[PDB]
Order: sequence, then C-alpha cells, then structure tokens
Amino acid sequence: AKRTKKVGIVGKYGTRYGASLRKMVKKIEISQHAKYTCSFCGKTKMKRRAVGIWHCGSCMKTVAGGAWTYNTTSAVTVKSAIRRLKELKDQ
Amino acid sequence: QVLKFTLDCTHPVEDGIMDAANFEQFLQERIKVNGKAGNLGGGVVTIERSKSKITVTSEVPFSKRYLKYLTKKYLKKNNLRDWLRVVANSKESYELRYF
Amino acid sequence: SSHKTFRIKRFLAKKQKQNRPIPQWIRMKTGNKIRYNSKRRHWRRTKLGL
Amino acid sequence: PRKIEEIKDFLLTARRKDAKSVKIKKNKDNVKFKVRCSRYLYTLVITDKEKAEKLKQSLPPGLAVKELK
Amino acid sequence: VQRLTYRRRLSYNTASNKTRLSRTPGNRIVYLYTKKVGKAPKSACGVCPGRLRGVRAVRPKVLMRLSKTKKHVSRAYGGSMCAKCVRDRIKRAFLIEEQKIVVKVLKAQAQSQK
RNA sequence: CGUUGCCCUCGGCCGAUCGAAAGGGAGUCGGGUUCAGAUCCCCGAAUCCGGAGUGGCGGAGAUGGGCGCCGCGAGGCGUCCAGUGCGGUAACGCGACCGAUCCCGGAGAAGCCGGCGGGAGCCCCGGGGAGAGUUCUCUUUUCUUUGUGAAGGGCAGGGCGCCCUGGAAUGGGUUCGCCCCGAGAGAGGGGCCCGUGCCUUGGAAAGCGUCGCGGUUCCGGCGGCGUCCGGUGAGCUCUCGCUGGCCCUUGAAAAUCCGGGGGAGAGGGUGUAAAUCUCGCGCCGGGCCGUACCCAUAUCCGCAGCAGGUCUCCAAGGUGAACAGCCUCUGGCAUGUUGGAACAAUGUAGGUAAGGGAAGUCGGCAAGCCGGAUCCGUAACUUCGGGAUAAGGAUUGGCUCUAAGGGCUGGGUCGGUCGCGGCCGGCGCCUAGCAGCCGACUUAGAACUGGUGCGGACCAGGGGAAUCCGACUGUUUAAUUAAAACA
RNA sequence: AGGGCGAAGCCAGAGGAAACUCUGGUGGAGGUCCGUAGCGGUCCUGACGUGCAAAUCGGUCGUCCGACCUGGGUAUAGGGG
Ligand SMILES: [Mg+2]
Ligand SMILES: [Mg+2]
Ligand SMILES: [Mg+2]
Ligand SMILES: [Mg+2]
Ligand SMILES: [Mg+2]
Ligand SMILES: [Mg+2]
Ligand SMILES: [Mg+2]
Ligand SMILES: [Mg+2]
Ligand SMILES: [Mg+2]
Ligand SMILES: [Mg+2]
Ligand SMILES: [Mg+2]
Ligand SMILES: [Mg+2]
Ligand SMILES: [Mg+2]
Ligand SMILES: [Mg+2]
Ligand SMILES: [Mg+2]
Ligand SMILES: [Mg+2]
Ligand SMILES: [Mg+2]
Ligand SMILES: [Mg+2]
Ligand SMILES: [Mg+2]
Ligand SMILES: [Mg+2]
Ligand SMILES: [Mg+2]
Ligand SMILES: [Mg+2]
Ligand SMILES: [Zn+2]
Repeated sequence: AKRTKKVGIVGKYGTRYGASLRKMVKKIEISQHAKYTCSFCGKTKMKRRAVGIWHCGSCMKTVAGGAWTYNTTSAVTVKSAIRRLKELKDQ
Repeated sequence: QVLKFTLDCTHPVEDGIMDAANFEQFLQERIKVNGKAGNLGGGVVTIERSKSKITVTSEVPFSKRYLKYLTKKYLKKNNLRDWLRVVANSKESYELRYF
Repeated sequence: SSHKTFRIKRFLAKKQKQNRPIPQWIRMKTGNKIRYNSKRRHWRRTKLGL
Repeated sequence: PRKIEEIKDFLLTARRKDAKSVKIKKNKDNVKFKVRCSRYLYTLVITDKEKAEKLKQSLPPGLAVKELK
Repeated sequence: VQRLTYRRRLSYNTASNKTRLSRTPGNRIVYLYTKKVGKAPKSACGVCPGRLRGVRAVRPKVLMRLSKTKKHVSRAYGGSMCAKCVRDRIKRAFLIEEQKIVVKVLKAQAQSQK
C-alpha cells in the first residue's frame, strides 16, 4: 500500500463506476494482466493475448484457456472427470 | 603561416582623390588584434606602402574582409563611398574602383 | 475538374464552340430577323447541362 | 553509369559495336574517359596525365573522341 | 525556409503518397516519392517469429527482377524455412521412423509368439 | 519446325460481370525551355515490362581422372569411365547453376497509444570566403549567399527472437521503463537485413554567387575567380527501428510476385548437348483517355465578386510551456462594392470614473475581481480514488557575482633492438585517479540597484456555505427549448 | 499543440522475529483535468433584424484519445426509411 490504500489496479478508473463495480473489477483486472507460468517450458510468460487465448512468448504455445484466467475451475473439473471416465471405459 | 593581403588603390590615387600615406596611417591606427586597436597587437601584423598598393602581412590568423570593412570605414570618413567601390580583384587582394 | 472523362471533354468542346457570336454578314442576308446570338452562355452565370 | 578500373577494360568497352562518343574530361588531377554505350556510360579515371595522353592515341577506328571543354 | 509541394495530383498523405526530402544539384529541396518497405519472408514452420536470413527483403513484385541467389539460401528448405526448424524436422522425421520400425519389430515378435 | 484437324491423357473450385483519380498495384530522375505546357517539350543520365524465332554475342553447364602407347621433356594419339556448379564447423556465401502436373509456404497483408534510439530537412552557434547595408560616435559589423537527382559500387550507422566456442549462485547481464539466462547468461569470435547517411561513378561539362568582357542589334554569347571548415541539441518536421500498454474492440480482400517439397521427364556421348526462376552484355516495342487555370473574404455551392459553407500537403526568427497571443523575414496584399468635409443628438464597439458598494434588477444580467510561475499552506465531506489551482499566504524586474550539475583524449615512461613509428622484455600500473581539450543548458544562493516597479504588453480560474435534479463521460429539437429530457 | 494530476508494475533504503509496513525514486494508467486546431453552440435574451446571411457576426462559452472529428464509396424510400 505504497501509493494507494485500497484501489491498486482499479485506481485508473478514478471515482467512476461505483465502489462495488470497481472492487469487482479488481479481481479480474489483476488476473487477466497476470503473467502465468508456461507449463511447456516453465518460464513465467503465459500472457493473455485476447479473451480465452493465452500465449507463451518463449514457448510460442498459444493456449485456449479462460476469459480472465489461464484456467477456469470448470475446465479443470471437466478435465479430471473426462480422464476418470476414459480410464473407466478402456480399463 | 604568412597571411599576405594586398589592398591596391591604383586609380583613385592617380586621379588624386585620396592619399595612400594617410590610409596606411589610418590602418596602422585601427586594425585591431585580439581586441586591442593600437600598436598592431605588438609586432604581429605589418603594413606596407608602395605608392598605390597597400599590403598587410600577418603571422596570426587574420581575416581578409576585415580590410574591406576598414577601407569602407575609411572611405566613408573621407566621403568617398559614393564614387569609390571596393572589390576583390583576386584572392589575397581588394581593389578600389569607380562605378 | 482536371480529371475529365473523354465523354465529358467532348461535350465541353461543343459547348465551347457554340458560344461564339453571330457573323455580321448574316445580318445582311435577305430575310434576316436575327440581330444577336441570344444563346450565349457565360461561365460565371448559368452552369451547363451538368 | 559505371566506373572502370583497368585501362584494358575501357579499351575493350570502347571497341564494341554499340559504342560511340568517347569524350575526355581533363579535370586537372584526374583526366576521365567517358565512353557512352547503348545501356551505360562507362567512365575511367586515369590519374596520370602522360598516361592519359598515351591512351588518347590508342582509341581505334575513328570514334568521336569528342574532347570536352 | 523553402517550403514545398507534392509532385503528383495525390494531395492526401497516404500509404501511397510517402516522400522524402532531397537536395538536387540545382540547389533546391525537392520531394522524391519513396518506395514501400519490403519484408523478408517469415518461416514455413510458423512458430519462429523471426523473419528469414539471406533473403533480400523487397516488395514482392520485385522478386521477379532479382537473381535466384538473393531470393533463397543454399539448404534443403532454403529461404522457405528457418534452419532450426529444418534440423528439428530432420531429426524428428528420423527419430519417428526409428520408433515406427521398433513398433514394427515388436508387432512381428508378437505374431511369431502367438 | 511451325500451324491446325481428329483420337487418347489430365484438370476441383466457386462464379459471368461491375465496384476505389485517398485501399492494393512493376517501372523516372537532374538541368534547361514558354506570353500560357512541362517528372509529359530539349539536353543528359536512368529504368521496368513484353518480345528476341533462325537464337545477336560472350560466360556458366565443362571440359577432369584413368589406363595404354609414342616423345629427352612440354606434350601427341588409342582406348576406358566420371561430369544437371562450388565454398564454409555453422549462421550462411559465391555471377549463372535442368526440370512438368502436384503439393506447402511466404510476400501483397494490417488497430490505436506510449517511451526510447538512429537517419535526414529546417533552426542554432563558431569561424573561412563573395557581394551588402551601417559608419555623427561605436561596431574584425550586421544582412544575403555559400550545391549535387535517380540507378549502381564501396563504406559508416542502425537492427537481429542467427551461428560457433563455452559453461554462469558470491548469481550475472542490462533498459529512461524493462527485459534475458542450463530451453545456454556474461566473454570472445563470426553470419544476415536495412543502409533514405557519407565517398564515388553520375559530375562540373551542368546549377548557383560574384567580378569581367563580346554584341547599335540578333544573341540562351563567352571568360575569370568561388562554391570552405568545424560544433551543437527533451530543438521542431518526416522517417527507419526497438520496445512496452489497451481491448467482452484483436484492427480488409483480391489481382499480382516469389521461395521451398517433390522428382514425371529432357540432354550429349568425351567435345559437345539439352539447360540457364541467366550472369554479363546486344536488338525491337509500349497503344488508348486525362494533363490549361481557379481551388476561395472574386473562377465551386448558397439567385450575386454574399462576413455562410466546402477534403488535404508544405510550414522560417523573437518572446514563451506552447502550432497561445504579440512583433518580425521569405512570399503576399491594398483594408474587403467608393471618396471628400465636419465631429451634433440618438446609437454599435471600446475605455475611465470621487464617496458608497448590489441600496439596481424577476434575478449580480452586464462588467469587475481572480489569473502565469516558484515557495509555503490546504477544510468539510468521501465510493479512500478524490475534493484540490480547495481556501489562505509570500515572492517575481534590472544589474554584478557564486555554487551545483557533462563529454572527449592522454601513462604500457626503463632497457633492447627494428624502421617521430613499430616489435620484444622488464618495471609502472593514476586501479582514491590526475592532466589537457571541448560543449549545451538549467536550478539554487548572494551583493548592489530603481519614485515598491517587476507574470509591467501579450497570455491568464473570482472564491466560499448550502439545498433540488440527474451518478458520471456521451446524446438531443439544422432555424426560439441543452435540460432535470434520451443514452 | 503545450501543460496538470500521477493508477498498476519496478528499484533502493529503513523497520519488522514473521506478516508485511513505511520513506525516497522510477513508471506513465485514464470514455482523467486545464487548453490549442478540430468539433460544437451556453449567456449577453449583445450585433444584425427590407441583414453579409431565407439563421449570419462579436465576445463569452462546452468539448478536445473517445460512445472523438472528418473526405470518398456503399446500404436503407414515403404509412416507407
Ligand atoms: Mg457560381
Ligand atoms: Mg492508390
Ligand atoms: Mg543468399
Ligand atoms: Mg473493376
Ligand atoms: Mg553472450
Ligand atoms: Mg496543372
Ligand atoms: Mg491557397
Ligand atoms: Mg477600415
Ligand atoms: Mg479603399
Ligand atoms: Mg470584397
Ligand atoms: Mg465609482
Ligand atoms: Mg428596488
Ligand atoms: Mg434588492
Ligand atoms: Mg456574467
Ligand atoms: Mg469545494
Ligand atoms: Mg432533503
Ligand atoms: Mg447528466
Ligand atoms: Mg434548436
Ligand atoms: Mg440554444
Ligand atoms: Mg438578440
Ligand atoms: Mg434597423
Ligand atoms: Mg460588406
Ligand atoms: Zn523455426
């Protein structure tokens, strides 16, 4: 809290849009601009390019992910289920 | 180096309009060196007399067209800048002429 | 305009030829009712079939 | 245009069918030899004066040799 | 100061109407119109973002004029594809075929066993 | 050998066609020339595209190696094979280097915004010249002017997400910001791209500046001299480049052009061939239409030479934050459809007013106050971001000084030997650096000074306390309603 | 144009046993503020009102990186757009 007590990323917006909305945006607004780790090389370069598409700059691995996160929870839970059923079918 | 600039005034003197000795004297007075008017900055520049032709002979850096200025100043003092005109005859030289 | 089609240029040319005033020998013809051209078009007032 | 470096090479270029005017510019300290062709204007810089005077004679059948002034 | 005008009837400053200042032998600043900037070809691999070496990056309708050597490079996949992606293609294509052979061998042993 | 007829063989497309004088789209520039046209005429330098058959010529393909003889030897013949180019560890290179249908790829082909860097044009400064103006006094003066097209070749200067060596924690490298590294950092060596910058061919012959002649004339006449050297930068304009930021916005197609994978074919048989996405040269051609001028306080539209409207490019000095205003050069005008003489009332547009200070009026409408900068100082309230230039204060000129901020280059001196310079060996090793040489510009402080004047013109917020409405930015009745209406 | 405010990220220093927090920088966000060109059109209920003008003029104003301004091309036509 060097410059701001409690706005951070959403200090750009100034007074506008209301407190709740700006608090609500701060979560996403952070995550979406986060640089994640490319589970492919392991550098911290997974960066959202456009909605649902994240690109490693080093790996050059474009990756269909979430709108504001490299992974949605939904996607993750769906992944594991499919893996479980796959194993249940084939044996 | 040896910077040798003539300043010949042949046919204003032959018509008897000005005197070259007085012009030499005026040039020995004025010609400034390093921002000092009198004494030619010591034994630095040297002014010669040959009836009509003046020669200025410097050792230090010395502009040519400073002689044009001072002739123009001298010609104004004598009320000659009207029918007398300074021109570069050749390089290292000026030349007083009529119109 | 300085970017003309050929169609338009030719159109203008004829218009430019039509402007000239009557030849005075016409006045001396036998059954002459014509004194002046009366179809004269000045560019500054009256502005073409366009 | 094209500069040339061998006195022989310019002589060969001058000897072509397509060539014509072989004008010669005494610049002082240089003496060029400009020989026009179909496509290009070949020039050759010959720093020596006596060597240029010698070459002057070595152009062949009755070309223009239109010396420049 | 010498201001200046465009030399063509295109008034608007556009991709087509780009210029540069030049002093002539006549000692007048004049506009010369400038040729667009050509790009080197990018790789056929499609991952390597960097454009290819040893090729004259020039406007494509020029290539026509150019000599073959300018337009490519002496290698397999020359001036189409970056080296790195060739020497990975090579050893990939080799190593793959060695495993295909190993699976063929394991298949043939299984037939002889059964 | 062409040309055609027939037979077989192969062939996806994708919609005929139209649609851009600003999108895409090969290739032209310098000088001259007109009463009026010039990238179009003339001179000179280029260039693309198409053709080029019989192939016009060189060069490449390609002229090896073997064995057998004969010859002192250089070599000559006989006979056997090879020959769709070579160099580099590599990035990749070299003037050419066969090849079809088919396939893959690229280029054409990409938003806006920020920051930083390089290159030019212009400005600036210090000087050289040539011509000027000033000269009562002063002024080595102030003013002008001081050049090199495209296309080639060279070389700086940029950039590289290219390669090789090698192996980095005491982690390093490094940007204004970042950002990069065992998926290979630093360090060394290279490779490629752009090269609009220099040099050079062009090209001094041409241009410009000066002095000077030839000619009653006509005359694009002819000569001299010159066209120099340096330095600066959050400078501005354009541009090339790198690197970020923004998006529930992700920012054109196609014609055209190339590369690669393939390997169906073709070539001649030991001096030559087919082959040149041909290398260098040579020859021939490029039709059609537009091209005057105005482009706007007089060539356009508003009935007109109408204070209206109407898309762009270029863009000097001073002051200054500044493309603000004010004054200036370059260039341009004659005060906007008239003149003269008066200076009454009413006006229109400006100003100023003693004492009071909104008593005026529906209402502070109108005008006035405030205004820049630096330094202090800053409330309630709050969605904690704001409010905020809150409010409220002080300073500001001229002059003469001081201090503080940067770059470049230099020691390998002693001894030897070789030609002030090199090479070797030994000291030295400024390793707290010191010395000389350059150059923008700011900031702070101090003295003195003036009739307290100083952001001296220009530019340039009046504040405060509360209530009502609508969250906000946005939009709206062209021509009486900008709002609380719509969004 | 030119200025103001100075959001994330980044650096250092200081404290903290940790969690992390302070101080100074850097950085340059935004339907952010001032303010030019541009776009507009509040008030003077000013000028004009047989006008310059069948809606103009002057000052004063709003906005000026965004639901921004704007040329050309192209689409929608009358109980229709
Ligand atoms: Mg009209
Ligand atoms: Mg175009
Ligand atoms: Mg190459
Ligand atoms: Mg068409
Ligand atoms: Mg390295
Ligand atoms: Mg014209
Ligand atoms: Mg104009
Ligand atoms: Mg008047
Ligand atoms: Mg008048
Ligand atoms: Mg008028
Ligand atoms: Mg009063
Ligand atoms: Mg009353
Ligand atoms: Mg009252
Ligand atoms: Mg008021
Ligand atoms: Mg307040
Ligand atoms: Mg209430
Ligand atoms: Mg509102
Ligand atoms: Mg209205
Ligand atoms: Mg209104
Ligand atoms: Mg009114
Ligand atoms: Mg009236
Ligand atoms: Mg009038
Ligand atoms: Zn690759």
